[PDB]
Amino acid sequence: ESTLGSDLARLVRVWRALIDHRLKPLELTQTHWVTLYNINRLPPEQSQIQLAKAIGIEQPSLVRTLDQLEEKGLITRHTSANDRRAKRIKLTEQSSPIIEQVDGVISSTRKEILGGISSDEIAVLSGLIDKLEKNIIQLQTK
Amino acid sequence: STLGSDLARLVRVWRALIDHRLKPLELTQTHWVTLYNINRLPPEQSQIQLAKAIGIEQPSLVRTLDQLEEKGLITRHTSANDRRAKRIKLTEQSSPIIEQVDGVISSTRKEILGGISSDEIAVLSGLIDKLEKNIIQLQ
DNA sequence: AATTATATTATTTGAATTAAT
DNA sequence: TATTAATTCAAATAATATAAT
Repeated sequence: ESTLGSDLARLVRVWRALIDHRLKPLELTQTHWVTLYNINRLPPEQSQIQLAKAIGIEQPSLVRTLDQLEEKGLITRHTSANDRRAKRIKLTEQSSPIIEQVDGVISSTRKEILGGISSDEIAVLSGLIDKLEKNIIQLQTK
Repeated sequence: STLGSDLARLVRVWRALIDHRLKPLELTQTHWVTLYNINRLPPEQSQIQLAKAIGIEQPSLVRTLDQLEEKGLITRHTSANDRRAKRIKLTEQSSPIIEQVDGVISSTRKEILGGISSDEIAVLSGLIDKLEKNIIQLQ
């Protein structure tokens, strides 16, 4: 009997565990390291809602995580000029050598994983993530 | 590429769509995931084994099995052979609840895969398998 | 040495709450 | 009023290191 959804959950859990264990020197929590990885790739003109959503945490959690990062000296929250409602999260100068080790390990770990399999598997696999995801979100609106 | 992150996303939205479909049952996601895995796996697959399939730590699974048991859905009994290893299985009373959860999950799995091709399905099932093993080789 | 429990110890959430547009 | 953010704070939720048979 088919168990594909559980097997994608498991796959992701083990992968995530590999990155966390390799970052164990930074003594950084999974939420914190995933959140930093995400702030760096996304623009400040993203809502905390989409950021929180981009990471896989809800909005009430992101703030606290960002409050934590604020007390670690790693981020700041600049209240906007044309949108006083919003705040554009920015990584602090002192964060580079940290963003640098999180990213290096995420990239390296990915390329390893995608280094013994074929281009066809990777491409066909790559496309579907986007197909399956689009389709599920479509049903979401029913 | 953000393949890792794009994949985690699909996992989140697959799970929440199931969670959406199962809402009138009023179980936390943790409860239905666990009930599913208890039914899906051999009863010899015991606490520590159970928790990996569920994804979560065994003490936290200790909390869940207590709640599920107080609700009368599961039995935790001493194996007649060993006095520290326990049998976990569903009650007759959880019979309609699991047909519910299992039905949403299987229908969801069958509908999600749709418009995707047979050779496309074959690769995702086969790649996952490989990648997990690659990840198990690293470590 | 293994299989299940506790116990702090901490985060994750869900419910209104503030605030601007 | 109706909208979209950001936030916050009691009570669930799980985790980490720690037990007990």
